[PDB]
Amino acid sequence: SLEPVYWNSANKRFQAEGGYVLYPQIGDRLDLLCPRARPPGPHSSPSYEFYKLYLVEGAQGRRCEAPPAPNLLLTCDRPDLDLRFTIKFQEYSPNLWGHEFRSHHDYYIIATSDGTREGLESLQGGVCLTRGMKVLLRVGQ
Amino acid sequence: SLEPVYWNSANKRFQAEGGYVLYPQIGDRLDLLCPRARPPGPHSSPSYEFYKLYLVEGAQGRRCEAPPAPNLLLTCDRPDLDLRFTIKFQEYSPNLWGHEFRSHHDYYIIATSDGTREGLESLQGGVCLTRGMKVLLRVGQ
Amino acid sequence: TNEVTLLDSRSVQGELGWIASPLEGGWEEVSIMDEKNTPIRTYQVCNVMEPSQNNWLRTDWITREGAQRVYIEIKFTLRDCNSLPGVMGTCKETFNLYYYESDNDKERFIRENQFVKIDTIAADESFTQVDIGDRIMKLNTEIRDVGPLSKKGFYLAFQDVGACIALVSVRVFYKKCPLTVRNLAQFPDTITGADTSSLVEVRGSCVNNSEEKDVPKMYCGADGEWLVPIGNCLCNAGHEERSGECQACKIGYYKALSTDATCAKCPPHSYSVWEGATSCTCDRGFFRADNDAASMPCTRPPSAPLNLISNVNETSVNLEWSSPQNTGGRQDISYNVVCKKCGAGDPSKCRPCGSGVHYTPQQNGLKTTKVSITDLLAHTNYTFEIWAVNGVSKYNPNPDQSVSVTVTTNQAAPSSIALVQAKEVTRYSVALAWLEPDRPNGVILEYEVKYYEKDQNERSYRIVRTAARNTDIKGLNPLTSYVFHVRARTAAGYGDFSEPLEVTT
Amino acid sequence: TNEVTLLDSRSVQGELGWIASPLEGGWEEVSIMDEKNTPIRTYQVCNVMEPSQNNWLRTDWITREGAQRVYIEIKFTLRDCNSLPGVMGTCKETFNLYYYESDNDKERFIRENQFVKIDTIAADESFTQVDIGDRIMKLNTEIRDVGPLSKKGFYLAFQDVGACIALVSVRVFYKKCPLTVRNLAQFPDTITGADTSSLVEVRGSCVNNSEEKDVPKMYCGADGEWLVPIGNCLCNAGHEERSGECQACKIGYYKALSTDATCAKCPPHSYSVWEGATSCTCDRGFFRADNDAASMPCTRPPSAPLNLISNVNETSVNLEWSSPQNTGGRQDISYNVVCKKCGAGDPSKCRPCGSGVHYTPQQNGLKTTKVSITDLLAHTNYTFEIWAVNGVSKYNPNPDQSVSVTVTTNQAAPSSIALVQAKEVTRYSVALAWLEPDRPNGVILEYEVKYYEKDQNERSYRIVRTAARNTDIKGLNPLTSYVFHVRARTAAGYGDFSEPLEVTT
Repeated sequence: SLEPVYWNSANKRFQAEGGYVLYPQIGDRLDLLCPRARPPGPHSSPSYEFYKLYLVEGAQGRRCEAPPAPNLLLTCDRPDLDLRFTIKFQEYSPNLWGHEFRSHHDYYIIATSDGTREGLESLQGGVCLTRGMKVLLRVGQ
Repeated sequence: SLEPVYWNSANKRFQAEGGYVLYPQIGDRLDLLCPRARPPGPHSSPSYEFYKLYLVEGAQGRRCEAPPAPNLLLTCDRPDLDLRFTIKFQEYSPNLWGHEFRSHHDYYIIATSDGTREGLESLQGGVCLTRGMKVLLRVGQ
Repeated sequence: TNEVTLLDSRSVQGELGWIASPLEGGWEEVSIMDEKNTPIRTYQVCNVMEPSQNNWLRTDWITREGAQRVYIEIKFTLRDCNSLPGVMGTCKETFNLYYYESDNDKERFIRENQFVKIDTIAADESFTQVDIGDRIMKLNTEIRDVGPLSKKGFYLAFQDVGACIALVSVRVFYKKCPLTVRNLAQFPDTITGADTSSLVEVRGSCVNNSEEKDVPKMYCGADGEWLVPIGNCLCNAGHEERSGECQACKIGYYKALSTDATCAKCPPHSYSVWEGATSCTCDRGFFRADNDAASMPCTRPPSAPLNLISNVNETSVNLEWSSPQNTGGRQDISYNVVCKKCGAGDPSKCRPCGSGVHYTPQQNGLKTTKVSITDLLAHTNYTFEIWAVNGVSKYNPNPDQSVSVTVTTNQAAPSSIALVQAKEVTRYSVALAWLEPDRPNGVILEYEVKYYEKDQNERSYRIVRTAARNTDIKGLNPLTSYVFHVRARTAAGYGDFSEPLEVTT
Repeated sequence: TNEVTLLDSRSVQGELGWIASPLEGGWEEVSIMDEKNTPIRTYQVCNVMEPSQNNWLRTDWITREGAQRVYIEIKFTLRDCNSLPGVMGTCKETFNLYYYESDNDKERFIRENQFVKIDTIAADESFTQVDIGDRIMKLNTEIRDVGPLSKKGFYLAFQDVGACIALVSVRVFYKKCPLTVRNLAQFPDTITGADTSSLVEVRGSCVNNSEEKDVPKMYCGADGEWLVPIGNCLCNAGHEERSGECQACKIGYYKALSTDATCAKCPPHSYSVWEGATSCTCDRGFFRADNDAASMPCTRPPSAPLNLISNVNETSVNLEWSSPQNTGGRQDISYNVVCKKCGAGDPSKCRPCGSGVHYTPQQNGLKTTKVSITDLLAHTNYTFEIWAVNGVSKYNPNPDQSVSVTVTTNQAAPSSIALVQAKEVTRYSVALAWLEPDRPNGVILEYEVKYYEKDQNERSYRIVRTAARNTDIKGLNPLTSYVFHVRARTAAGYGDFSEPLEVTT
């Protein structure tokens, strides 16, 4: 099925060949995690890396560029706490914006921050370029 | 459309050739009236005629005979007041018994009372025979 | 059953004739036979297969009757849409309830945007088959309220959006606090408050035969009932506690002050008064004092003290008496000494003591049983009337008799008995005989005899008073020697000890 | 913000992990970014195309915290089913809410028939498009309550029957009456009653520096607030009214009794006491009486009456004096007469009046300014000390001085003046000269002169007291003839009228 996506440099699934591509099925869940990295357990990185993850149109995903008023999924503010976000590929959601997942379309989960507290609000390719931190999502027809 | 059925001797639509046959359409309403006949207005009869009107299987309707625990539609107890009952040929109703109108079937609205207070509870052909007080209902396919 | 109906669709026997948009093909009026086996007027719509349904039904104008908070009871049923032919999908299971306040009682049309949404009402339960025989209670009941209402009346509207629904009855009502009598005070019918967080202060007037001691008040809640009673109205004087109003005291019962306790029976020696009396009146011969309490019985008058002891000096006279026989029932007993000067001269008629007679203890109304009169003229005969006075005796008629004694001023006191003699000597009794003293100095009234045992420690002197010149001793142990001393007593004075007679048993 | 949370699904950061039947394909857990831009845990189901849906979701065990009535807030959204691909029909727009009381906090399975239906909850509103940017408040909010609850805790369950629904948050709470101080009494936090028609009696303890005069009580309503306050707790002696607790009286303030009024300043001639005093203490030289009230100022001690008039008889002596100069501030003024016998003999030292001296008006502490002493031995010289006594004088130190006068017993009264003479005669004033009487019979202390007009009705006699042998008249009309009479006054007695001198102005 689908595995948790850990959002730090320590992942390395990012520095992979094709480039972190998930093919979720309609009905699939997905977790994006920002693990403690304060009392440093497994899966955490050298030091806490401050990120904002956006879901992006794929076209913009390639260009490593969030649009204005982007679709912010998760905000790794807290180096003290484990953070998570879960999607289900379904018609219902506690989301109130009315976003929708075209099938046969490409979406990216990107982080345009340089990974620093001062670079957090950056809306244009940061670690998305630097460490190649994006994930393509191709959702079952 | 469908006209009000006045339930007294004064009607005379009863003493007619074919014998008071209505062909209601699905969606049609129907009223059965027992007009004052105390302060005697129009449509009322010589004197108040005490009736109970039942909806009947048609087979029984011919035989002028209500079944046990019949389908009582209206009860003309009150010579003081105008009484009415309305049907709509529809799936919903304030009726709680779960009766249903087969299409291509014959139903009769019959009165088996002799038209007297003491003959009221009669369940077998009274005025239904006497004055030929029944109405055939053939409901649109 | 504590709520006033502003509308009940079940009460309408002809037709409701409510306005509907559309007038045909939407909500429609039909009769049914209800739970109470009674034909009623209902509204229904079942356009489940038709899209974009917006069917409006609107009541006639309903008067508030000035009630700012009004409750709306809707009993309805929902036919399961999947029980209908062809209908495959998810069923609409709700309708919307609206209202519109208006002074106008004849609004012509349904103006959709002018209606205010009370709530979306949901069917708890649906049905698939009509009930044939006896009505089973499976209808949905939903109650909502609206307020504070400002205008004369209002309209209710129902919006159907594609359900298969029948409104079985619509009942619009307000609550109310019922007329109840608690803590002996009447409370009138009061309407419920406009808000759930607001309480209504209800202050009702007390019974005509009762006085308000504490201010009575009750708090009429939103549920249609009072909460905490504060202030009790005590029953008036001559009226007891009862289920309704303060009931008056029966023939032979009284109530002086406003107390929670019931009417008490008339005190001893008191005449029975008519129904609803303040205090039981006293019969002829008995009278009650003004300062004295109503609870105390009518008084009897006091009695005069039968025994009177009098001792005389050269110019002064000492008087002593015992406690009265019949008290009457009062603790306040006083004695009044009256000078007469009737002793001087043989005839009955005399002159009163006009001169200033001085008596050191008290002038009139002495509580002590001993008095001493001084500055009395020598060689003149006097008489004093010791008249007993009670607290009631002033209101009561003057007591019939008062014990009095006649005395002499200059004359000595009586002398001593020359010799005493023992007549009979036995182991149980010893008889005594004696003559009157040599010098009487007045009329002899009493003889006092004293007894004291010898060879042992001094025992308390035995006192035996006999007016006769002979007396017998009683209850004495054998072989006990006794000394007997006699003393002559008069109103004029105190006598001396007699001959010491030592007689062995 | 007056309600305690028993559960809030928004507070859970990991996962709710509630049990669901079926565990997959029915209710499912997903995160969202909420109205407060915060990630929360939600539950959803959207099996609208599948028939005969019976999807159960069940919370973990929720403790009541002993609250018998609990409120359940569900915020949810409904995706319009006709916005979904293929779905043509009528949408399910409701779900059902249930509960189950249990002491067991680890129920393993959903036992459908064991759950009790609270209500069918209806979506007021549905949506067709997810909200992208800022959260618009279009969620449905439905609150229901359950109770009275009997057991330690309970489970909530939701039944979906084929809607496209997301439970955004579930919040379970109880209300509550807040900790408030009214009528100078503390009231603790109390939970709301199990029924709307039932009120909770709340009796809270009063402040440590305050005494309970009337029993304090409040009625905690179902809305989470008190209704009618009954019984007020008055502040203790030496403590005033304040926003919180009874604040003590400042330096120079007192409070003797428990009154609603604030601390009053120290009365005149009273020493200032420390913070929180019952009564202002009196400084040196001033003392307050036991029977006297705390409100009254400290008194001053009384003064002795300067003038003393004394008249003598053969065996008795009469004394008279005026009102005291300095009262001190007390209405209760008494006079104590002390016998000395210091008049007899030339030396200062003497023997006290050991013998039984009898004085008819009063022995000690007379209210009248006139006293008469009897049974005094003739030919012996005496002296009396009339000592003024006040109500405070007992507590106060013995007054420094008391006005006294020395008198004689056997010695008579003074004689009359032989002749009087007028020195100066004018229209405004007439001077008078006179010699001492022929026989003094004691030391001369005063001379009293009387004036009376002739030819007219007898006017009130003019009194002029002069110790000197010369006096002058003042304020007299011309041509008015006047008769002048002089009288010599001593402590030994009363003198006689002088020569009648008729002098015309």
